[PDB]
Amino acid sequence: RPGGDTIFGKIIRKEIPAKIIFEDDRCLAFHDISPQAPTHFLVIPKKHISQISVAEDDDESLLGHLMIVGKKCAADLGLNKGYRMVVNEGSDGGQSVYHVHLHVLGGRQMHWPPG
Amino acid sequence: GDTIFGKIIRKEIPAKIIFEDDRCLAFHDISPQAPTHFLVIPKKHISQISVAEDDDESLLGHLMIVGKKCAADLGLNKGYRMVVNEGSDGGQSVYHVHLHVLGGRQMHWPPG
Ligand SMILES: O=c1ccn([C@@H]2O[C@H](COP(=O)(O)O)[C@@H](O)[C@H]2O)c(=O)[nH]1
Repeated sequence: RPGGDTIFGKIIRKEIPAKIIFEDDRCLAFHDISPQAPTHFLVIPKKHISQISVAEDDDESLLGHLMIVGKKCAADLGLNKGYRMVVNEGSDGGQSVYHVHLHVLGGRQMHWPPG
Repeated sequence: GDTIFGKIIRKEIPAKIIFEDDRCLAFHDISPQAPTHFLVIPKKHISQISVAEDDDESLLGHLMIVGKKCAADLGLNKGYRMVVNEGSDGGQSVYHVHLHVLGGRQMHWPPG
């Protein structure tokens, strides 16, 4: 089972259902099960990386691709007033799934500080 | 149009610089929202993430790798939050794309 057995690894392999927005060879975008904004989705690599603090230098293009796919999906979902992208790292970040992912939140005014 | 982050990149006004290379700059946020709060910005003037090009992919990823290395160097061993704001709903404050890195306290949910 390539990609590991976190819930996101299993979503990648279609073993657990998700509401998928976009998929390519490098990543997957799907709606968050506990949305914190009217639109709230995740962009995740298909390659398993546990957290950003252990990403390798050669992962740069992949991490950037998450953001490019994030902004394209946001446009496709009509978030024309904007949105916020978030990565939660470790305990102080509140990370709860150790498979790297980018949150994209919009459809309402986001506030400052960002948590 | 130029921004205050352009002035910072050009060293025209001061900032507490953490790291620099040929394509990005990391510096402490002047209005910190956590005990550690810094920015990583590209030297290329991309005004907002919504207009970033496909060719910008590795540059954007570079901001994140530089961010995580700076976070480690600044002792954020318990973790942190990375943020990119887009547009008015995103609360984007400067139209030069920038990665926020916040830590040194528990970050909360929702993220604004
Ligand atoms: O089956 C799952 C499990 C988690 N999540 C979402 O993944 C995120 C995990 O938390 P964090 O690691 O991003 O803090 C949360 O927003 C949570 O709702 C899902 O969408 N589906």
